[PDB]
Amino acid sequence: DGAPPIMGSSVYITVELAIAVLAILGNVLVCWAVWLNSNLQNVTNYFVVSLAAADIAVGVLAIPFAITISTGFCAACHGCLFIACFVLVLTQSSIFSLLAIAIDRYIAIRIPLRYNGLVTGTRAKGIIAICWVLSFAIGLTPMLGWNNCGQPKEGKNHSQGCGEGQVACLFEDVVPMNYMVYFNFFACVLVPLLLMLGVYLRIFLAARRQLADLEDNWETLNDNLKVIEKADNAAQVKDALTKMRAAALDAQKAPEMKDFRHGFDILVGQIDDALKLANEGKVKEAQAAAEQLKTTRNAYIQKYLERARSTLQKEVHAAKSLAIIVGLFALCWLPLHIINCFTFFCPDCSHAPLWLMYLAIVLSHTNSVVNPFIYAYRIREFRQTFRKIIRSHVL
Ligand SMILES: CC(C)CCC[C@@H](C)[C@H]1CC[C@H]2[C@@H]3CC=C4C[C@@H](O)CC[C@]4(C)[C@H]3CC[C@]12C
Ligand SMILES: CC(C)CCC[C@@H](C)[C@H]1CC[C@H]2[C@@H]3CC=C4C[C@@H](O)CC[C@]4(C)[C@H]3CC[C@]12C
Ligand SMILES: CC(C)CCC[C@@H](C)[C@H]1CC[C@H]2[C@@H]3CC=C4C[C@@H](O)CC[C@]4(C)[C@H]3CC[C@]12C
Ligand SMILES: Nc1nc(NCCc2ccc(O)cc2)nc2nc(-c3ccco3)nn12
Ligand SMILES: CCCCCCCC/C=C\CCCCCCCC(=O)O
Ligand code: NA
Repeated sequence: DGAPPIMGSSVYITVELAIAVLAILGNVLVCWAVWLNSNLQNVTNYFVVSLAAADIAVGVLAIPFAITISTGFCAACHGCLFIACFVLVLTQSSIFSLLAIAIDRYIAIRIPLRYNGLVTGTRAKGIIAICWVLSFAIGLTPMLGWNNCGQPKEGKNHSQGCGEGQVACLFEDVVPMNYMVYFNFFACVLVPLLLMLGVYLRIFLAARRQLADLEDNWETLNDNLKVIEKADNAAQVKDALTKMRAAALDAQKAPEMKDFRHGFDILVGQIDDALKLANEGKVKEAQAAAEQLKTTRNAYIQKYLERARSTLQKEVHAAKSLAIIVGLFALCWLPLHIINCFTFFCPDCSHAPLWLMYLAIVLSHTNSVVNPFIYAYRIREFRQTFRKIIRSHVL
């Protein structure tokens, strides 16, 4: 007896098809938006588009393949392997795109002046092509001989009635678990995820150190103004102006930049005017001259400190958005990997039940639906472009 298998299969297939439709629709929308809007055509979003292409291919190809292999149909073993492993190509391509995005944002916050000369569209396109080639080689490695085709399940193959040279096409009968655990999970998934975690950690540390340095230079300017006003001797005035001058040149280092220089030029020239007074022992004139710095601070320096701060806060917010993507990739794929570790490392354990295997498979596929929602909720330029596309070409 036992419940007819087609009842549970019907539920699984219906859910897979629902996921495939949403993965295609949302990720086509991502690609459309980048095509339409020049503000979205930058190197970072070339990797976003490559990631969306991989998720479109989950809906078009990997989900029909997953449905097919759930039936255990008879197949030539290398044809079976291709249908079993193709999803691993798409998932490896996703990992490479996620890693490139993290490195791109790290270069941008670490050496922003070098960024545009280093990271070009032409170089990004070459990197994307190479990553797709490597993804095929990695995900299809079982087809090169690391497979169980040489040790068929003869009982399964006779009970299904397969012909000569065919196997019953079931994932765990043809793909070796040592490949899935040691090669795919540990080396190809978990090591890159840990690398991505460390890169994001370095991004947030760099932003936090730059904001701290901004504030230090700002407090150094103001505190030394108070010292000069509180002073009663040329050397104390002289000392405070010298410290004020270094903070000013440090801040200057940390079209639009023409007004920026004029502000700091008035500032540094005023410090030098006051210093020259100080070296001659004119303390009250040095204090008077040093009081002019306050209108320069209010007219130029505070305004540029604010823009620097808000630019850094935007980069932090944008890096947090992109890291949520990495975290949802991990949440959707880790259950399947962890089940494989139990299967492989605990021969004394009963195998995870079939309903749980298929739930983990469906969860991994749902990852191909979620990124368009994160872009819509977290990134204004995507949200506004989505809204324009839907209102114009669907309404
Ligand atoms: C969408 C288009 C462009 C690409 C799709 C190509 C797919 C559908 C083709 C390419 C290779 C094909 C497989 C190659 C060999 C076999 C072994 C045979 O015993 C069963 C069919 C099977 C498993 C084929 C199924 C269909 C297949 C997966
Ligand atoms: C990243 C987070 C969400 C991972 C979620 C943890 C999941 C994948 C873990 C938690 C408890 C685990 C199960 C607990 C014990 C068993 C019984 C054993 O005979 C087969 C594996 C099986 C069935 C485990 C499968 C994996 C499992 C379900
Ligand atoms: C979450 C990331 C960062 C680390 C990944 C944790 C993985 C590798 C850990 C978490 C829980 C672990 C499992 C917990 C218990 C068992 C049963 C034991 O008889 C064999 C090892 C096995 C099956 C472990 C394998 C490794 C394991 C799956
Ligand atoms: N273990 C596993 N099984 C399957 N499908 C087979 C589910 C199953 C397992 C046992 C059985 O007797 C009948 C069916 N797909 C799978 N995909 C993956 C995978 C992809 C990426 C990481 O793990 N692991 N994986
Ligand atoms: C964007 C461009 C993507 C094109 C990449 C294609 C390159 C494929 C490279 C290596 C794939 C190796 C898989 C081996 C095929 C086995 C065939 C067989 O033995 O039947
Ligand atoms: Na993906």
